[PDB]
Amino acid sequence: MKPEVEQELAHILLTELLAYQFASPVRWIETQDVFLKDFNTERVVEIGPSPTLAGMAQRTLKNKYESYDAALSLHREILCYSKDAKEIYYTPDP
Amino acid sequence: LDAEKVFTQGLNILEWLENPSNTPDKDYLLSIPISCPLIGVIQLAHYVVTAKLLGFTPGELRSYLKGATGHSQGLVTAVAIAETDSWESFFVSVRKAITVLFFIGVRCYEAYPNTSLPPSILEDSLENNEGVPSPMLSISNLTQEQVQDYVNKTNSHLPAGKQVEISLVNGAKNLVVSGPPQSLYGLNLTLRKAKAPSGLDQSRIPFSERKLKFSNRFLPVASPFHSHLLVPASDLINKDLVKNNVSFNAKDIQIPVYDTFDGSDLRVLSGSISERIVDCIIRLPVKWETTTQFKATHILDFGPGGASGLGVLTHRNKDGTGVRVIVAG
Amino acid sequence: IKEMYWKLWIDEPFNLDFDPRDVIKGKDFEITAKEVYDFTHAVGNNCEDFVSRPDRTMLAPMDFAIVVGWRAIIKAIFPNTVDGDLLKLVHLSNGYKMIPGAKPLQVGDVVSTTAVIESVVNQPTGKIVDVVGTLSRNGKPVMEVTSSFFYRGNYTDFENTFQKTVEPVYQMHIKTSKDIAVLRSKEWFQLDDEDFDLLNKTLTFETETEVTFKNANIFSSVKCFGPIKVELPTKETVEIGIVDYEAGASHGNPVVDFLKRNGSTLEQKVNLENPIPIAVLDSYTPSTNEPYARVSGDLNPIHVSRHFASYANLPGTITHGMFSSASVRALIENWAADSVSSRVRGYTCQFVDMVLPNTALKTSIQHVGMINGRKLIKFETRNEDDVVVLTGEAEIEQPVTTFVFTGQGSQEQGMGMDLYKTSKAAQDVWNRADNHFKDTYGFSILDIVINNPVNLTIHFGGEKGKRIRENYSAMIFETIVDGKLKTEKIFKEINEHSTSYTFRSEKGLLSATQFTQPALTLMEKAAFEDLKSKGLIPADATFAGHSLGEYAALASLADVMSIESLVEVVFYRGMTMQVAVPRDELGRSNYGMIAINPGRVAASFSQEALQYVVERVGKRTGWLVEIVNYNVENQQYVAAGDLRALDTVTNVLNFIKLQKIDIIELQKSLSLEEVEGHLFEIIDEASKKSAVKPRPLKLERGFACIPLVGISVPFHSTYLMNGVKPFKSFLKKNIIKENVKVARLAGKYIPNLTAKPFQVTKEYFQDVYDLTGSEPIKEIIDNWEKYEQ
Repeated sequence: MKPEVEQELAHILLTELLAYQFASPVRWIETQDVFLKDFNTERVVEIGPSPTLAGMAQRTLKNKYESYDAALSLHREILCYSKDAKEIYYTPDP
Repeated sequence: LDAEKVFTQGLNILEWLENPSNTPDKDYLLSIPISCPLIGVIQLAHYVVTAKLLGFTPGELRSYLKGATGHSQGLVTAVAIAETDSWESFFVSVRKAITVLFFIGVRCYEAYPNTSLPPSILEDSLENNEGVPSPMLSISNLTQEQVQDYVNKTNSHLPAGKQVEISLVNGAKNLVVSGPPQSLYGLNLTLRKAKAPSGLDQSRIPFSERKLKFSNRFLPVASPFHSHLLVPASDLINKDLVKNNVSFNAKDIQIPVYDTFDGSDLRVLSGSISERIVDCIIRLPVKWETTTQFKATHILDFGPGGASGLGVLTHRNKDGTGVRVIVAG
Repeated sequence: IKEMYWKLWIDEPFNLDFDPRDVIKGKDFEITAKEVYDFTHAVGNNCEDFVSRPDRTMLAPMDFAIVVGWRAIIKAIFPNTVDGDLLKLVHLSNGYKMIPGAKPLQVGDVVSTTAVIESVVNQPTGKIVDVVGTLSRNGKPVMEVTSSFFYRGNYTDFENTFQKTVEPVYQMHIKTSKDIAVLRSKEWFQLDDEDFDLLNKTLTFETETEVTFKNANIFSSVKCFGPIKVELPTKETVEIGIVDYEAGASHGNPVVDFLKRNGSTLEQKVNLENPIPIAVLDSYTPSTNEPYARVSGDLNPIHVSRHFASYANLPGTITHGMFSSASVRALIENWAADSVSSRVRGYTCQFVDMVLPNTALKTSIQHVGMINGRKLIKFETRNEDDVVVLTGEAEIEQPVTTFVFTGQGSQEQGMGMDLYKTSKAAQDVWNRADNHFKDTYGFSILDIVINNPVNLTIHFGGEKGKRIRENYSAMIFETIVDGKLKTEKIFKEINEHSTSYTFRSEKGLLSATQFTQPALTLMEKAAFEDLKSKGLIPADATFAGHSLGEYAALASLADVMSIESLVEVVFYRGMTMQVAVPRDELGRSNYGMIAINPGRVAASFSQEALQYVVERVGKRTGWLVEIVNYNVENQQYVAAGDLRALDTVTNVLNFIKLQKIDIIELQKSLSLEEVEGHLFEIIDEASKKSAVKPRPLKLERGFACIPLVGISVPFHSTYLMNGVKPFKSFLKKNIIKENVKVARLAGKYIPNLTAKPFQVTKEYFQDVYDLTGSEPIKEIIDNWEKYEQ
């Protein structure tokens, strides 16, 4: 595929994905399952003013990934920008 | 052929015995190529003081044994004792013992060599009073049926060539799991969940609502013995012993030597005894309770460790049956 | 001397008569488990990635590049025209850099080498030769080796000398019309279109300078070229111009002088506040250097032979520097990269001093800074006499990272105004958006966020004010309601003869949808831009946003929209979620949404169980209710529709808990498809109990369900599939084709619609069409043969 065409399509799709999102259910289980299993995300950084989606990841781990996270010794860091600046910016206290 | 590659700090033992300075670090000494054959020697040696300080020939000491057997690699010194006759033809038995223990520790180091732990892991295990990880994890106070659950959990997720298995069944509630130190660190985390603090005090709680108290502790070894990881070595060792001319014939072994898997006598087998003993250390598990199923008033433990050794474990398995374990070393 | 070193290093006929300016090529070298074994044992790299294991591919360490690259890299110090006493040679620096993309070296691979000599300069105290090797497999670059050698002596050979440096990137803000005239002065400022407007644009000069010599001080030729780029409103840069300075005799490069004064440097390496100690580690050098020499092919006799060491005035057979490089990078790989070879991504080593066999080296290791969200790790190695021996740095990939962007509800007064005080990057985001709002819609989004105003009046006085009123009058809502689309113009109370419009809230405006939506989307975009500024954002980060997050995330990690276009879309969105529902009384709607916790009703009750109960209560009643946010498994869902049909569900659930019927025991086990009857009973008693109440009915809580307060619209539902065709045609104005970088989305963006990493394939469009039924999508699937241009 030509990059000029691939660009045209990516645009169409990206515009339709955002149009309907509005008016179709937020599928945030099937999401967390993609980034916690299919990518084995080690740090998940919540950029927000309060730690909602962090709490939701902590609980999606504690439910259906407690065994996986041991058997793969897959230590996972969940960080909210508001609460855990020091672990994101690498500025530990002396 | 490629043996010099494996002995990086050499194998000049006479030099190490004179000068404690020129002795390598413990970690090198523990590597199976040097530790395997040198444990053989330690046992054969303890056996010899025993014979000479009684004034017996090694065949005469053997004639007063009813049977002999060994845990893990100890099974080789056992079958070498069973052959011996006079002080002249002793050194042809000792050649056979330590040649086999050499090719086990050489061809098994090649098949699954120890590599660097992620230091994250090493530091996690040391702040939770678990050991330094190793390929052999020991679990006190948990039935073989309880442990085999926690490994079916852990081996659900892992792929084939990273899986753990029960290797030694030492007691009713004294098991050892063998596999990749990563994988056995996986298992250890799964256990920290289930286990309850040793300072909890459940004397106030009805019995059958109490949390399981149990100790999980890494061994000091360097290979995963009695595992599927060492199977590649099995074929190579059998061929490296037909070269160096090292069979054990059934006729030559004059006492029952007790196989470490069944408990059956090794003198009975149709095939090679040399072959079997390799599979009993490489592949197959160790069912101590069922190999030590003979009856006898007295048990000599020649092996290494002393009070921390096999003898004192064998004492607990048959406390009250009227069997005295002597720690001969 | 060179006839000897050629027999030991190179394997060709002996010919010193080739140009340094030419491109040296190596043999096609095939990596093999044998050589990676021997190499790793010679350096003490006991990292698992390099060991043969069952059901796994054996990697080669990046150190192993020099093994592949030697024949070629060293062949660059041999030509007649770079004369040098090879016994007096000193390897100063060596560097590896993985080209971004390509995976590390495997054990199957066949690696083509090409070395090029970059820079031969006579310094006062000797001659420096900078070389660059490029390792390529399957005709793609994999990594670059950058070795610099140094022939000690006295050279006056300036005819055979040259230096290509790559200058730091210089940034000019063009404020005035003299700035533009000073730049048009310069002959060397070529532009593709000379009519291009430069005013208030930001320019970046990406410049390399080739330079032949006459003496130490006077260049016999200067060249300084490479592209001029302008920052767009997305922060993407684009080539507008060329630099094209040439010259004969010159005492300097006037371009780089001009840009040092007038511009400012774009340093990629950002330092942490204070360095972070990682380790202080102890390595020995090996007693013999015959092992390393065998595997590498550095048969330099000074390392192995007491006579050559003495003839070259060294303190003995010295350790290969290239061993001390590898040794130390095996400790970087083990502590900093926690034994993941693939994380260590570039490595650079200066050889300060010499080290004899059986020395004991303390190497300190520190995390000093960040660079494109690779960690930057300065080390230094000392011998027993506390003398520095190696120094260097590593670029180490941060662990695999996902960014998740919070949606609405979390909003607070003062949010991210901490960052606004401190961060230059955050300031630029707010200030940029607050000027856009002030000028198009007559309010400051900062004021709203900083001090929650209860009321906010816009006035439409003066000429500026009439422009601001046209901007509210133009805002429509092209709804698809009825057979024929109907356009319900937002702000009906705004006509030619308005002078004011007032935004009412009860509590504060920052809780109204149309102000909250931007205040979130900024606060985030700012936080993010402050991170990106500090170099804390992995190139290969996955990103995802809950609902509104989707926008903040696509602004932040794919620069799809400008800051200005973003806050437009999001403000129009929040406005198009106020017209969307009828509110006859005042602002009260007969719609809402509740947060169900299936755990609390019954331990058995879960998925496939809510998706019946809620689907029936609506198939039965005819009152639109749906599940809208699937959040946590069997612990957090959100259902949204008719306040009536919600009040049935919070009752139907509070019945099943207190009634304590376990669904599965009577789902299929007892009676199969009769349950519809059991359920229709439980509905019709609570259904027509909540069809007789004060119209916009006070929705009460329960053990399973909590009601979300101040949420009067059912978004993420089919209700407002009707209000979409407007919004879709609105986006196609603020989101442009040119500003979509496919590379920055594909694999990385996880939509909310289709929780599947964004791809551009027939498969993915098909899966979208199945959850949408859009014609612009279906017509693409139909003629998927635009693959041919």
